[PDB]
Amino acid sequence: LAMILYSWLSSKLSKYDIKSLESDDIEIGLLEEEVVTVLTENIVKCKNNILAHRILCQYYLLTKEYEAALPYIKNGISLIAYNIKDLGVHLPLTKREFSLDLATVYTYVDAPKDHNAALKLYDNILSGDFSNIQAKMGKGIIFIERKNWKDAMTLLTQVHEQSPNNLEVLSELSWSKAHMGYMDEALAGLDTVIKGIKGMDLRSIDFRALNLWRQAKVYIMKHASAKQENVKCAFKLLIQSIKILDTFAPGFSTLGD
Repeated sequence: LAMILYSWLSSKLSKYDIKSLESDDIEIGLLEEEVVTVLTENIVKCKNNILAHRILCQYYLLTKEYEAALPYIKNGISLIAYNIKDLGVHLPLTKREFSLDLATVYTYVDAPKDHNAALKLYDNILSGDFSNIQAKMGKGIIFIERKNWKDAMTLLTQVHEQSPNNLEVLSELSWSKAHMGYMDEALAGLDTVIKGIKGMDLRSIDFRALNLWRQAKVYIMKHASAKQENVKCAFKLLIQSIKILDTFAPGFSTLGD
């Protein structure tokens, strides 16, 4: 457990200052790819430990490896319910976090399947916090999925007001705004949302393409309401999308539309 917690404290995701904490010029350091391996090796030795599970789940979720998180969370909750029965220990905040994590996994894992449960869960924990962003963004995405924009917008605005740092929310909001009928703001929001990414990561490119495609869709929604021009702009954005991703069907579909 020591090794696990220290490993996390040393981790890049972690908000702690490892240099200050202990206070060709290659720093005698712990490799990030070693953090995870430490976690994995040592949690197997710490199995039946609550904290280790929590922390591992957090790490895996922070890296968008949701599929890996689900079992560690599921098991994690089991510990809490088992640990309370004999020891009589209570850790409410932890349980609430775990459940939250489960909700997110249910939100992303397979697209629409476990959303309905995620919602019940989000509400279940939201009842306490009310202000919570991570949950409202969840509900947001769920509602964006369910073509239920009137709520998606209102939630997404409130979570966006907390963090213009995050582009996912800004894009999802812009989308929720476009579908609502404030198309210009959406179109503009996406434009920031495209440049702001500035990544070539495998997970970044398709997202650039995604927003590129979204902008186009909205650009057609602009054509919904005599001008012949903007559709042509949509065509350009799509062409870009197809050009960048090369495996991006919706680009070809829309460009086909």
